[PDB]
Amino acid sequence: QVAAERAARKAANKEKRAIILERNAAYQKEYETAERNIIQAKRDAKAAGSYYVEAQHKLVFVVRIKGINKIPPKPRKVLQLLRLTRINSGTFVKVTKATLELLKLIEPYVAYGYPSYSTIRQLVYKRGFGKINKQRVPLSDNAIIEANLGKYGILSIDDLIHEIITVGPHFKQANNFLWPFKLSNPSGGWGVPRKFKHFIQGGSFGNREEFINKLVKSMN
Amino acid sequence: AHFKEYQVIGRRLPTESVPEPKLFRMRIFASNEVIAKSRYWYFLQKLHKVKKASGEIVSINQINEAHPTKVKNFGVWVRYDSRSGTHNMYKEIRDVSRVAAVETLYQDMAARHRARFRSIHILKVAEIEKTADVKRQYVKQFLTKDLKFPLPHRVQKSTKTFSYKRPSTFY
Amino acid sequence: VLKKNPLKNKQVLLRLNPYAKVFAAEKLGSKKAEKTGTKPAAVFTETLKHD
Amino acid sequence: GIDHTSKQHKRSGHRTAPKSDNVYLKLLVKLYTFLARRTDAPFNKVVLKALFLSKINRPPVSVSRIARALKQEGAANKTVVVVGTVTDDARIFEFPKTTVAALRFTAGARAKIVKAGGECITLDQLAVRAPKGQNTLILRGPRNSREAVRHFGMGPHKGKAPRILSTGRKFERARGRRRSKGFKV
Amino acid sequence: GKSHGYRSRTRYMFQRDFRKHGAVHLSTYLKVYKVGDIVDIKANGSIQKGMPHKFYQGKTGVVYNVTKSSVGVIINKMVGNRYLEKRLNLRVEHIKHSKCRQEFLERVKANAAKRAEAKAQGVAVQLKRQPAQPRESRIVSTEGNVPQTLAPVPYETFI
Amino acid sequence: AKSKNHTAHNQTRKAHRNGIKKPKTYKYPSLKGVDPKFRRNHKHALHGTAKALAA
RNA sequence: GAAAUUGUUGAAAGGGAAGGGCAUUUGAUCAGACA
RNA sequence: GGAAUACUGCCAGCUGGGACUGAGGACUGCGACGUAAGUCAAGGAUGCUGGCAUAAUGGUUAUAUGCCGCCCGUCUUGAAA
RNA sequence: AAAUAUGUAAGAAGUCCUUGUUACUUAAUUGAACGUGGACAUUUGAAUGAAGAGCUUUUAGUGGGCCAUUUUUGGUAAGC
RNA sequence: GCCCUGAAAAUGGAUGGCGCUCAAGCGUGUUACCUAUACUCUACCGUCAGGGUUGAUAUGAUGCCCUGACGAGUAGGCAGG
Ligand SMILES: [Cl-]
Ligand SMILES: [Cl-]
Ligand SMILES: [Mg+2]
Ligand SMILES: [Mg+2]
Ligand SMILES: [Mg+2]
Ligand SMILES: [Mg+2]
Ligand SMILES: [Mg+2]
Ligand SMILES: [Mg+2]
Ligand SMILES: [Mg+2]
Ligand SMILES: [Mg+2]
Ligand SMILES: [Mg+2]
Ligand SMILES: [Mg+2]
Ligand SMILES: [Mg+2]
Ligand SMILES: [Mg+2]
Ligand SMILES: [Mg+2]
Ligand SMILES: [Mg+2]
Repeated sequence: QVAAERAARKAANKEKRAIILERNAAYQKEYETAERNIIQAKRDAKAAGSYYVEAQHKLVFVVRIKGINKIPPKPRKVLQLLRLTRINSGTFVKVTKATLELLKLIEPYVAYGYPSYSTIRQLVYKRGFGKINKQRVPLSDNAIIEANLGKYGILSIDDLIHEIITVGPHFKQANNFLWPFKLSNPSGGWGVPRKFKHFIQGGSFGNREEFINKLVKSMN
Repeated sequence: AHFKEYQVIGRRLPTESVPEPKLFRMRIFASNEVIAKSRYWYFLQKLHKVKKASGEIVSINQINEAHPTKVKNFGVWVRYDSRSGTHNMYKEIRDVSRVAAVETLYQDMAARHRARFRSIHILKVAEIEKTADVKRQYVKQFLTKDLKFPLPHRVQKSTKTFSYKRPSTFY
Repeated sequence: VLKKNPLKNKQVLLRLNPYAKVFAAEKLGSKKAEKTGTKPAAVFTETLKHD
Repeated sequence: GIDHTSKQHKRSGHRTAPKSDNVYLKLLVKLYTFLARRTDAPFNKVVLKALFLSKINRPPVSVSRIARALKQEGAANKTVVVVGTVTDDARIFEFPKTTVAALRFTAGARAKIVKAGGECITLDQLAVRAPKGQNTLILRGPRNSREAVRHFGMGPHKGKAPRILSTGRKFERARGRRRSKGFKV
Repeated sequence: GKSHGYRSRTRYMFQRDFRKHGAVHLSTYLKVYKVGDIVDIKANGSIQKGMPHKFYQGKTGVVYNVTKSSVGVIINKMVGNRYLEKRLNLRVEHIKHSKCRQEFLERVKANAAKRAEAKAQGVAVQLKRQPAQPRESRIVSTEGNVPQTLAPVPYETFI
Repeated sequence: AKSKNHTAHNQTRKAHRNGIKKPKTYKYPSLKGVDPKFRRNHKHALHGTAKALAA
């Protein structure tokens, strides 16, 4: 068993990497085509004298910006159900009616918006950890992802990213597998003298939409 | 902040009884689009029976100054709340763009009347096309032919703690 | 024993994501877009510049 | 700061080892610790946990209870396993020819099993015969028949025994126990 | 001293509705209740017999007993830090059938019909309710709907 | 010397430490309080169907 | 033949208390490897 | 009519300077570059060189300097009081 | 006649088809209750989370409280 | 709006002090910068949880080892010394 089993294992690894290579190529063209179609749709509507209304965002990223002292019970429970138990923790949330009302209850304690592909990729690559047997395991290899999410068809870190940004049938399982992200304070500061006002009123909490990408990247 | 002017177009949510509701547009001065959409619903709820939950935003576009390197005289109509009562006010501002004139307007209201951003409504900003239609003396004095004025008592900034000669304020 | 961040350690960047080699070789991060020539209708421009 | 959803540094609350200092009991625990780790057989894990139980949690199992279990359909040729003491029962007059593995046998219980042609073996002999617990029946004695249980949960309208030293006419049968004296419970 | 009688603080709770006094309509007495039915409690002020206590006003329970002119209802009541089971003997005037499941039984019937219908054609019959989803993309035309500009109004008294 | 009379302060927090137990549901609930005439016949109905399956 | 308390000798500091914590300067004093 | 630039965003583009850290201790894993043999920044620092080998580093102790430090115990809603 | 709070439901202890028991009930195998046998598996009936859930015994201290935002009573008011 | 009159208390006196007048004051806007026992990464101690390992010829299977998370505390409880 010195060279027969090892050769078979190496051959299997070669096949697995080929499958991942083709999937990542297919994901790249899927992202590129979708982005160009949206851009061209806006131009066509303007040329015809109409307005193209983009579909509402289906994914948000929520960051807790408030400490753990002096929190009313109902908002405190909602933060626990979103796995935000310490300051500068973040999770992804699928956007439905049942989850929009949850965000309204915790507005003065969090900052959330609409993440982009670049933000999602950097979060998973640098601070992506998996919950395996109630333990926080770093995602340093594709095998540990396949061993835990393979039954859902996810067998690489890019497949996990694909399931997140495009909210797929197995978003709940893929998202819950990821450990809540542990972020630091922003490198260049928060940009405001006082955080605990709404973003509209010059504060930090609430929904800042696409501006969440600049905040998260400085905290990542 | 540094203001930008956006156009925001909105509508009520279409239903089976009234498909294709009417489109409403207004021009908003704001530092970013998130605030601009918030201000849109603030004024729409003062004019029509609608709110954000029962409506939607159709399009938001930034509006640039057509001639940003031309000096213009602006007339501004504002409504603001003081410590007791609400008042209407007309002021005139000289600048090269609408966003620049609006920035001066907010600074002027805060300085002279202690009115914050939340207490001010910008009713209308319009360029005064013709001379002699300017009705404020603090603007008319800059509209004289061959205007010249010196800058007496120049003060120079020093980069060192100590200077080895008495300074001069000539200019 | 020691987590190594991809996107700064290239060897780790190649362990995961075998497509990273193809992405860099083809300069997909600086892909030029096809040129179009659609122009907005007159109603759009008049509304934008309307008082 | 962390907003904990549960108590920190909480012990499991289950015994992981025997409380006793019996040298021979620790040898049995060592044997079945190895078996439970490297056999993936549910029988071995059950036996290992049963060895940690205290005296009240290991009630005696009589030979009559053993005989009744062997009357189950298809269980006539199974090995009865008792992690505890097997006691004698004279209320039964017929005993089968089974094989019983137990920690302890009383003098009466061992005599009756041998008289009927059966054998009494220890738990380590069982491991050699059935490393994965093939053809085994685990029997447990009654826990709620203990005399201390009948006083648990005492209160109005609960029907529990009171904690009392002397029982008789003048001991807690007056007011509070009959309608003729104030009220009834 | 304080007063804590049986019908304390029920001045408005047990009143009849406006222009709805008088005798009880006969459909109240013609309804049939069975053990296991879900009913909700609302006392009627004109019937002083078999009347529930004010705590159970607006509560919902399950029938456990049926008698001549009354039924037995089970109510879970929170006392201290746990819930206790309460049994009530109420005349039929004070109860009615709860509609909290009559619209759920029809979904059960609909699920079975949809499951059987798609059994011969398509897998993934998709019989789970979903919350409201974000709106999809759309195109809004300005043909006959040119946007109208609005501006804030000046202050006026008009008193 | 007058003192405090009554307050519910901190009582909800004490109740939520371990309490607010949802009552457990058992199959075959007790027949306490059921009409005695129904119970007498249901006893005979259960006895009769026992013989039908036994025989 | 301990402590409180006291004498002599020696060293050190002291502008309305003294004592303490973290860090280093200065003085005095000292263990460890020379493989 | 044809460009440029500003603003915002992306790059699995390249590259210079500074600081803190070196846990682990035969081999085993996943990869990279190679026709191959092999090599490598790939499951945690190695290579080269100088001075000194003693109070030099360091410990202890006294003192000085910067900042900080209210008297313990007890009853109490609350103690330097 | 709100806002905030508040009860119940969202399945296997479920649904459907067939027909057994009784001293109850019906003009009446009519019904009621409990069953025999058959048909439908976990996109098996909304969302999110779940340092796993359930359960028992035993015993310490405590039973003078006070403060802040908001609601609120007595009082001219109060660090009442 | 700012400023002034209205505006009288007992030891000497307090935007914290000095002092400050296109402020070092008041209203408002844009950036840079300073620093918590908080956040991020690493080491070490302990606690809890989930696991690996009885094979002799070398000694502790209450042993050795792998992985993850956690750490305020009067009255009071328990555990190891
Ligand atoms: Cl706080
Ligand atoms: Cl209190
Ligand atoms: Mg900086
Ligand atoms: Mg700040
Ligand atoms: Mg009466
Ligand atoms: Mg009291
Ligand atoms: Mg002597
Ligand atoms: Mg002495
Ligand atoms: Mg030194
Ligand atoms: Mg001090
Ligand atoms: Mg006192
Ligand atoms: Mg004290
Ligand atoms: Mg007392
Ligand atoms: Mg200022
Ligand atoms: Mg810190
Ligand atoms: Mg502690």
